[PDB]
Amino acid sequence: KFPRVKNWELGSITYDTLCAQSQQDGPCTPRRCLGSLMLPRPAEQLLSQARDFINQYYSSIKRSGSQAHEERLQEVEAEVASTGTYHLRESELVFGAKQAWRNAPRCVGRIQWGKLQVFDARDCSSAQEMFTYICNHIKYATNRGNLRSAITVFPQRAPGRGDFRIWNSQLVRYAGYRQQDGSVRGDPANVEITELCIQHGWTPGNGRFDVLPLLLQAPDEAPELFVLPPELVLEVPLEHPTLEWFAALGLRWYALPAVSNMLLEIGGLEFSAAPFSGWYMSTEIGTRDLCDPHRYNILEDVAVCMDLDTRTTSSLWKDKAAVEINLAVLHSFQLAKVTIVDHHAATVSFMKHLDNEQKARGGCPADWAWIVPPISGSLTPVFHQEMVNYILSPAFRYQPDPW
Amino acid sequence: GPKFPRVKNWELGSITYDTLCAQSQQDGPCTPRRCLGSLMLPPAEQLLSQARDFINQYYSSIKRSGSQAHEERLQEVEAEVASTGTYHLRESELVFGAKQAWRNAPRCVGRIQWGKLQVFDARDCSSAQEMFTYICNHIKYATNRGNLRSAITVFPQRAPGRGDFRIWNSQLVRYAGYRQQDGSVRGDPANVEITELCIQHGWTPGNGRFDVLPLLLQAPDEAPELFVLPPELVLEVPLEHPTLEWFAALGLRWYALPAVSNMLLEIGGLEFSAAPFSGWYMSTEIGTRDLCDPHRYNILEDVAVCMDLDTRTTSSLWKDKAAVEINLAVLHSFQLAKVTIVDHHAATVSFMKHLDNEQKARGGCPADWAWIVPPISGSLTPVFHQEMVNYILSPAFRYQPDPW
Ligand code: HEM
Ligand code: HEM
Ligand SMILES: Cc1cc(N)nc(CCc2cncc(CCc3cc(C)cc(N)n3)c2)c1
Ligand SMILES: Cc1cc(N)nc(CCc2cncc(CCc3cc(C)cc(N)n3)c2)c1
Ligand SMILES: C[C@H](O)[C@H](O)[C@H]1CNc2nc(N)[nH]c(=O)c2N1
Ligand SMILES: C[C@H](O)[C@H](O)[C@H]1CNc2nc(N)[nH]c(=O)c2N1
Ligand SMILES: [Zn+2]
Repeated sequence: KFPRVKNWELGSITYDTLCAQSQQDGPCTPRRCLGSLMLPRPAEQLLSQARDFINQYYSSIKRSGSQAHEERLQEVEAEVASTGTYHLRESELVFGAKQAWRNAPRCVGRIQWGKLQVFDARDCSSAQEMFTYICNHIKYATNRGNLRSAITVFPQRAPGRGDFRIWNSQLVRYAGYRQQDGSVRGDPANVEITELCIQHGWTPGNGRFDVLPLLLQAPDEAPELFVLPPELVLEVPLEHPTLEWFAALGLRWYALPAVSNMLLEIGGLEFSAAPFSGWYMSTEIGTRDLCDPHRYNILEDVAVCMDLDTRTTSSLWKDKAAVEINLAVLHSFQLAKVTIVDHHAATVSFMKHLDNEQKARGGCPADWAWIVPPISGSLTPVFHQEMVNYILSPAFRYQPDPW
Repeated sequence: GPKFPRVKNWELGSITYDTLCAQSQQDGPCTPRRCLGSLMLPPAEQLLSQARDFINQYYSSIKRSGSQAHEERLQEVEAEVASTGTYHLRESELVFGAKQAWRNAPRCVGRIQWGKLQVFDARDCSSAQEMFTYICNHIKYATNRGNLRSAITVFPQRAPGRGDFRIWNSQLVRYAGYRQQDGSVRGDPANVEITELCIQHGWTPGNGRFDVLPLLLQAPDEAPELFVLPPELVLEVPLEHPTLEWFAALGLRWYALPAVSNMLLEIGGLEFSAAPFSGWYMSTEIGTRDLCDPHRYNILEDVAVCMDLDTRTTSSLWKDKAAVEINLAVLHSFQLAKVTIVDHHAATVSFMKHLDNEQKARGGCPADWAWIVPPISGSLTPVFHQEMVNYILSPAFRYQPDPW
């Protein structure tokens, strides 16, 4: 009736009771599981999400049933009944943002969930103001390499007027320039956004590591272009502890992983621009960004520099080079004194988070395929851990690209 | 778009729609409210409709649907059930059904080979001694001195109130695990229980790290009987590393033949409780899981110490570096010994080819993403980037409760 969840390394068992709090359907049915798919394919409804949320908030501060709790529910009813919508109090927004992170099933970093700096940017009325808020977020989160989790929340969606949006999917990414011969210079994942930036009048570089500008959009306005001050964008040159030639590859990556395309939903309210940042787990850079064939795709280059036999899969040249590239990321971040976490440390801390959440809430939604690192899966404890995936609210959700 | 799941490959950008899932007559463990895809575990009217379905599959596969022979086989099946409560497969129906069960297996990455399976028919078997002879024959044929061949042997089906044929071992070839005075295990900790059952049934145990277990074989309504595999039948590979000379000194080894013996083969509602099957290894199975799982041989630290790695800190990636080398030792050693093996790059490339064959042949392919993606270097292989749809099609292999 409630799922049994087993750890196959330790033989331990728990039952997930939290999943019964889910109000929103995922993509699976009893006929077929779609858990590996990356994306999904009135006033009465909003009123009940708002009440549930408010009840969640008062219970978190152990004031369920208090005067303040009753009056806050009344304010919400009154506001929705007159206007079709309502507004959160700053402390509620702060609580809601932390829960959305807590509830995010694809995030291996959730042991940190209670430590989140929340910037209230709901008094934003222009793309220019958005830029200032974003620059302040970056500065704060970066903190000369001693990275601090942060979210900045721009004004909620409103009925029949356009959304505040950040067109970039990350606050910091590298340009991808489609070339004469159909190869790509830079990050092939960012060709389409790079082309939007130029079409909105950016003067592009021609390097492999050109930091993109921001396209910021205030309601029903053309997006506006803003170049990030280069001193705000902390970057780490990549070199290798023992392989002296690695540095000559001229590789580098940015310190700050900052998501800017997801929608933050709290209490039925939607925040279409609400960028958030933490710190990197080294496999995102070392394995995916640098080694994916449709990304920087450097594996063969590295393996050749290591003089490995590239002619056959069975020499395991790919595996060997992937490991050295990940080590080089860790070492370089450590050398530059910029916060990073390796995939062993991160998954061990995630296991601890599972245990905390089990006692706190009776379960924890997790997407096994996202939680298990892209190299050395079974070498980490999360591989051997069964997981239950489901949608709780508050939530981060994916949304359509604004163009 | 089409009212079927849309399946995307994120490396190549290509899209397909799975229409095959519409054929699934059995529910998995997911609902709209929660995904349970990462969990390792989960009479006349019913039988007849399963039987009719399988026979339609058989006649379809030989392109004779609606044919006079098709309707006659249907009538024959219902009459058998009508008068006996059960029915029996023709020989070519069994060959087809066994290959289809393998084809349908969502967790098997080796399915490009599905059409090439030697089906040994052992539905005449009537004793544990005879099961032993059949199993020994299978092992000999399958191993083929290192040039391995996929094979399954099918013992008589489950029958109305009569005991099952069962092999108690989960695999035909496994190593003993001996519970020690100090609570540790010598050999394979996975196999403590089966090791301890073999002893209770009179096996004289060894005390190595790599002692091949005897077989505990159960004919209908008898206690299981014990059979020692003659050692010259069990091909093993000593492990060495191509450049690390000390690796051979560790005395590690593995057996050639991966042979599952505890799974139930279901075909048209008929249940084959003993139907052991075998192929050849993918190298990560041995080098990553068998040798490096913490709860298995657990050799990662020993190998990292030999490699002189910093095992005191996670960020040295000592675990990753040791695992790679062990995996390389597995591949090198099987290649040297001329024993068929496939690495995880070549296996996953071949499974991508299989997905495209099946897209055209049947409109989809049930696959379990967590099982298909290898346990090291996942995203370096093409399957990591491929969305997959998982559902139960029959014929099927299914897990069964241990007989004890
Ligand atoms: C503090 C350090 C953090 C670490 C080490 C971390 C780790 C990760 C990793 C490795 C992923 C998978 C990323 C990928 O493969 O693309 C991820 C996903 C995610 N994390 Fe975190 N995280 C951190 C902080 C945060 C914060 C502050 C938030 C929000 C406040 C957050 C929310 C999310 C969400 C919503 C996803 C999924 C994004 C998507 O579906 O594309 N995480 N996390
Ligand atoms: C020809 C070479 C083959 C290769 C390389 C191969 C590969 C694999 C691998 C790597 C696994 C996962 C095992 C694990 O993680 O423990 C597996 C599972 C499986 N394979 Fe294959 N396979 C082959 C042949 C076969 C054959 C001949 C059959 C049956 C006729 C089969 C049916 C299955 C089934 C039913 C599973 C799931 C086992 C379970 O759930 O415990 N495969 N295969
Ligand atoms: C199709 C699709 C769906 C989906 N939900 N996400 C994506 C891309 C996800 C993605 C890509 N690059 C980068 C990130 C950033 C992930 C990230 C975020 C944070 C806050 C910390 C951290 N260590 N890592 C996320 C694609
Ligand atoms: C709880 C549980 C459930 C389940 N369905 N399977 C298992 C064990 C699966 C398992 C473990 N070791 C070994 C194998 C053999 C897998 C195997 C089988 C064949 C035929 C070829 C090949 N390369 N590999 C299978 C455990
Ligand atoms: C198809 C598959 O779901 C897709 O490649 C997923 C797999 N696991 C992942 N895991 C993480 N953390 N990030 C990813 O982008 C993906 N991609
Ligand atoms: C918890 C999780 O489902 C479990 O550990 C799975 C993950 N993927 C696997 N994949 C394969 N091929 N074999 C396995 O035993 C497992 N174990
Ligand atoms: Zn599912």
